[PDB]
Amino acid sequence: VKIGINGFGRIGRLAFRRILELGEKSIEVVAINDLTSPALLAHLLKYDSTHGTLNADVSATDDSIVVNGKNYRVYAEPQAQNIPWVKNDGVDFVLECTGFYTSKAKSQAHLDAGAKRVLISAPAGSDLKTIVYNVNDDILTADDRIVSAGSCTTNCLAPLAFFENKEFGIKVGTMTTIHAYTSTQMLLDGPVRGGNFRAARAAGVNTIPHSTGAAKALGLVIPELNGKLQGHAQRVGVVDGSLTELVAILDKKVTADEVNAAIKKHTEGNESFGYNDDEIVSSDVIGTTFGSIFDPTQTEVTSDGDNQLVKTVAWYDNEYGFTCQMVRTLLKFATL
Amino acid sequence: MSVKIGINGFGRIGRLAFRRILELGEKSSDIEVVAINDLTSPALLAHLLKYDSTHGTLNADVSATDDSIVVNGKNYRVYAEPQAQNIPWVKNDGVDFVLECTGFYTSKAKSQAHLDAGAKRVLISAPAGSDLKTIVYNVNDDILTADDRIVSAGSCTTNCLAPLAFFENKEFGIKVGTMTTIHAYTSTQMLLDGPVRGGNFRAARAAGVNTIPHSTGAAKALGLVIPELNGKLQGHAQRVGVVDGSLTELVAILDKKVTADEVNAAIKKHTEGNESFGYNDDEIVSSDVIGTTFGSIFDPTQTEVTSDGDNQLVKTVAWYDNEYGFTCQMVRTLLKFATL
Amino acid sequence: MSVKIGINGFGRIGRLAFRRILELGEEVVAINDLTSPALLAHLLKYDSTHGTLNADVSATDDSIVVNGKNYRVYAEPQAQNIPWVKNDGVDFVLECTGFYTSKAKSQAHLDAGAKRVLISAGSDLKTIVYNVNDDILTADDRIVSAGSCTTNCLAPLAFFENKEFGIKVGTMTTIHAYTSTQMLLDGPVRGGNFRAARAAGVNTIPHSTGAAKALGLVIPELNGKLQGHAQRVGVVDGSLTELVAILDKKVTADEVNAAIKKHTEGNESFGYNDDEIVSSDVIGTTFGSIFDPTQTEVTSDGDNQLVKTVAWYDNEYGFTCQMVRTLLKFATL
Amino acid sequence: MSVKIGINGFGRIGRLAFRRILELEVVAINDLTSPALLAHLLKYDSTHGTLNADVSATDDSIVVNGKNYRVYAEPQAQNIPWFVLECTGFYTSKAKSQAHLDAGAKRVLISAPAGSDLKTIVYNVNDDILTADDRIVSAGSCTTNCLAPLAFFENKEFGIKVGTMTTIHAYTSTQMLLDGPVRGGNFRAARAAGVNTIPHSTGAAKALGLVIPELNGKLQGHAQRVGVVDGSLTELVAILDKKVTADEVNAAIKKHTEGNESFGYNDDEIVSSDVIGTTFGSIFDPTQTEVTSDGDNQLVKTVAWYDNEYGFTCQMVRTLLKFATL
Ligand SMILES: [Hg+2]
Ligand SMILES: [Hg+2]
Ligand SMILES: [Hg+2]
Ligand SMILES: [Hg+2]
Ligand SMILES: [Hg+2]
Ligand SMILES: [Hg+2]
Ligand SMILES: [Hg+2]
Ligand SMILES: [Hg+2]
Ligand SMILES: [Hg+2]
Ligand SMILES: [Hg+2]
Repeated sequence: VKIGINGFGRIGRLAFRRILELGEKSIEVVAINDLTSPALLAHLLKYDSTHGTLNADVSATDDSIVVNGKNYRVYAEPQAQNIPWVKNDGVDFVLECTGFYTSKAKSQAHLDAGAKRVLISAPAGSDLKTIVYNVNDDILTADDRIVSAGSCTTNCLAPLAFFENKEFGIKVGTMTTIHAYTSTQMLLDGPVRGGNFRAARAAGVNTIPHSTGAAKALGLVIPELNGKLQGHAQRVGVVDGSLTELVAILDKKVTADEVNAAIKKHTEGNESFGYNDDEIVSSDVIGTTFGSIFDPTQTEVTSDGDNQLVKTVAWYDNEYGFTCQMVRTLLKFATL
Repeated sequence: MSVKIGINGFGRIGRLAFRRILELGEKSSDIEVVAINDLTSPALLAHLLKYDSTHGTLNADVSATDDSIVVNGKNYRVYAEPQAQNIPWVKNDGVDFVLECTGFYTSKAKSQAHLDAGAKRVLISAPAGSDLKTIVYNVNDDILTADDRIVSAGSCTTNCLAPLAFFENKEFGIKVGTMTTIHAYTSTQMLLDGPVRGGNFRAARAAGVNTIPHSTGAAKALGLVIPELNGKLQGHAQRVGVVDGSLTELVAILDKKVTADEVNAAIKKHTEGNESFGYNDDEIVSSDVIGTTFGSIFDPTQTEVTSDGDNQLVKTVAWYDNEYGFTCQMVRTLLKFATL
Repeated sequence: MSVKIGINGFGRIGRLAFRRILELGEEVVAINDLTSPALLAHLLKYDSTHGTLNADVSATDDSIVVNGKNYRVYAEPQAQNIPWVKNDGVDFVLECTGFYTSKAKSQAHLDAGAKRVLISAGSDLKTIVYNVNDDILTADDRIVSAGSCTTNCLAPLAFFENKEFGIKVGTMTTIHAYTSTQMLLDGPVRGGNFRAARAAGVNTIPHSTGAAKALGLVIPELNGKLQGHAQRVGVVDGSLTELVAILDKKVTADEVNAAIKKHTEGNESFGYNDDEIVSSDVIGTTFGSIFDPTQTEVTSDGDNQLVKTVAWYDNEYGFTCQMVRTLLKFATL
Repeated sequence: MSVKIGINGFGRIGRLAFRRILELEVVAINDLTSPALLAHLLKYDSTHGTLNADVSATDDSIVVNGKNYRVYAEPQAQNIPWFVLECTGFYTSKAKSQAHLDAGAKRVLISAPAGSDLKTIVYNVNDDILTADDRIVSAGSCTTNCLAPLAFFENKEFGIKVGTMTTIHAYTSTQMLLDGPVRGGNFRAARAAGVNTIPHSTGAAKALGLVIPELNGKLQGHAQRVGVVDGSLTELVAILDKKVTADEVNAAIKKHTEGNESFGYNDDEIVSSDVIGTTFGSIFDPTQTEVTSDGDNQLVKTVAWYDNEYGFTCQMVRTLLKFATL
């Protein structure tokens, strides 16, 4: 089970780390494609301000990265179709991390170059499947060649909305994610691509509203919720570690203790959707393997007569969590 | 014959109140601080009045004596009485009204002390129970009469949520709502993980490198300010890693079916020329509100209406300087004390 | 009677220059920039470091408006094509892009009508730190460097310390606010530097600087005598320099303090603060450098001595006010 | 049979010592805060992550991986039934720490500077001077454990005539989140830590004499507290007895790092984050070395990183273990 990684950004590198750890106890990466000198790439794989230092020997050569005596070639093709990693290296699936190949059409380029399947790490349209592992990965079939993992937010929200709706019937809901700052943001105020007024502001010293598609597109993952949710984000001054607040009108009348026990059930042995009642904070989830961690301590039911609002919340390592989700799906690709 | 204020407790709010009243003094409001009570050395207080990591350096000449703080050549005595009934500032200095921001006189019964020391009225910078009036300026200040000698300003959050909720209810009717305030870290929080007053596992965590959930009673208590919303709202807080500047999200079920443009138009009219409840549609972020004089600033760009047949959710958002805004609200209430 | 200023590059520094020129009140007439006027007006109006400009700011399709005055914004990628000489009568170009940074390349501005050009950060042109060596400017000068943000802090301290006591050798470390060149999270960066690649908000990060080494351009007696580097730390703005030196005179901290202090009297460029301030207190200050006597330390064991001195600076605002001071002089030579 | 540590004061350092000793002998704890909160803080940490063990509490004890650790609550240490690691900050004297000796403890290791009538030990610099009569030892400070080996080794190779240090240091517990009064009244201690670079006094260099006697009187320094939660670095600028080059200095210092668990080496161009959770008291970084000369006047700058919490604590443990051989 061999992976080629297109784009050795933060998610790309974390996928490397994750597959490496997994491989120590039982799929493997064989090649990477990226414009950066491998020397720097190796450095960024070894040292991480968020995730710590990789316990392994890392070096580079002029065309590769080396870990624990193994050589991982890095190509530098700006057009995916020219990546020779299939004949050259044995690549089965491509993890597509670049943000540039974000549609079925665009990613065909990988197929043209011989890859069996592709997993894109972002929303990539409605003409292919959007998978959140442990929610709708069962809909995968052998025919599925280009797939989308959705977003980091999708992977947190989906299971919460999924099970909440199955227990109680979500009529309508709104979401706010209080999200760590990201690479698309700036250190200091200044112009940015797209020209967005908020995109342009200093990430580390502001709370910054930000648009997401997560909720609005949730129907690609949970079709009965199409048209039922909207949301946005607030970008705040931490490096990593996020949380999502969902507020919904339900079909059923509930208490907070009832909501908590119902959802808890669905976290039992679930590697994608966890549970924590220790009153954690954001830092506590950095480096966790779940795509979403339900926090019963924040559950709130507001009612007067029989107008009811229910707020639930889940934590997530928007980096590491999302990535572990994508690796689960790469793995499910082998079984198709 | 100016309004004369005693400030009890020269902490962050006290100091800002001093600065605001000083600024108003320059184009005379006729309000002035004549005295302070605090147990910290005047030279440290003076240092903290002059320099501030959030709100900048005061453009005034500031120094200390061993019992006062001197500003632009005027002397402001700093009393040091741990018990408020002992502060001699009414007789010594002309104090009319006390601004009480210590956090220790947080009830009608406790603040009686100021009256016993001869203060005409007291404004408490915090929630202070239900046997006195809780006033949010420009929402319910019209309820004040001459018999009100001890008044509560509610909290910083109350001062943000109140007008939003008030005007939204007025226009559309709030059946039920919940709020989440995304809030700058505060004085009560810790720099690093460790034990804390009260024992709370969350309070105990490092504030600059975490998003920390936190309890609030602003929503639950809003009935004190807007009786019709009693028992209609709940909420909480997320403390985030900025020094100042906050926002509240309100999620409500309304009586009317609405659109976003409609909610926006309706709330907007109530911000116009409203010195307490402002408006900004320039797509601002939290630092843009640091230093603003509003108790709450409505942000139309974040409005959201979610609709699936008959069921509707409305989300509105307001920004505030949890320090400066709150404080300018209180100063407005003080000025209003003079009209009673 | 006035000399008309064009600004190439409306980045942080260029916008601060505008605010500074606006504030001095008793004049810019055009801008050149790649970014839409709307975003630029927004970034002029709002700032996470320096606050909200107290002026009416708005934008059009091809300009930004401040207090009823129109400031045309060209969008020419190539400096030689900017037409603000004819169109808007430009006399002087303030150049803050980073892409012209030599006599060679700033010649484009003169090719297009400009009298003089002020840049920031070679050797075939004068580097001017106002109130240290602006005297060397002459009418012959066409292109001049204001030096760097760091140079404008270090120059005056080093000049005056050397003047009074004689610097034999010295090393500096500037504990510096994070900058635009740095990154929010770990990843590849232009140049490829391993430390440049790291998360700036949550690390202390060593950084190469050239200010000490090039100080010779400003204070010829100090050429070859100083070295230094930076540590980039987690604040948006506000920085300090520590200079450690071997001096030709044996001294006490007070001797050093009193000596350096007289050079700050009425000095709008090199100030003095002994109130025990911290970095955020210098944000918004107009000095290129603010001596802090409270941090002065003399270490000695018998006749072997080291002297440590410290100055603070707003690396944004202080540097820019220095550029403004130079602009005022240059333009009217 | 094997050695039983008792920890007085379950603060950040005490807790990290607990964790480190578990990773590698502690049987009881004395702290005035509730076992539940202690438990939560042992399990979760913003800086050092979550403990990979199962932790719980009771009414009088902390439970980990099955084993149970009693938490006594005595404000007077004579009164703790139960070597002692003294982390409290309140027993900062040979005389004060006599209390733990009154309670029957063999030896006491104080995790702070504790005068000159006891020995201050930096493990792997001067731990050899310890003997069976020393019942109360100081481990000096976090900074002391970083500065010591660097200065010791540089001094032994080149001879320091005079030196000054600046440690660029993560913010600490004594500091505040927002501006306001603090105990002692210092104008700078009163200022918001997360958004300032803040000068702070230090005594580590002046006092280095207690660890390295030939350096007595030759060093001074200070700190700049900056906006990160952990991870620090020290710059030393010194006049030496010999002429050198940067390469020479690096080669010379590097050789004392070989197999040195207390003083390490890193030449990958790291940053503060990189040292968090590292086990060394100090890490030499040769990429930052600088020699400045004109004529025959020479200044030498060397730099070492450290985790001011984790390094210090791992240094302390190494000393606790050495107590045993004694
Ligand atoms: Hg990438
Ligand atoms: Hg979620
Ligand atoms: Hg991962
Ligand atoms: Hg609000
Ligand atoms: Hg105010
Ligand atoms: Hg410039
Ligand atoms: Hg300087
Ligand atoms: Hg300026
Ligand atoms: Hg050190
Ligand atoms: Hg440790």
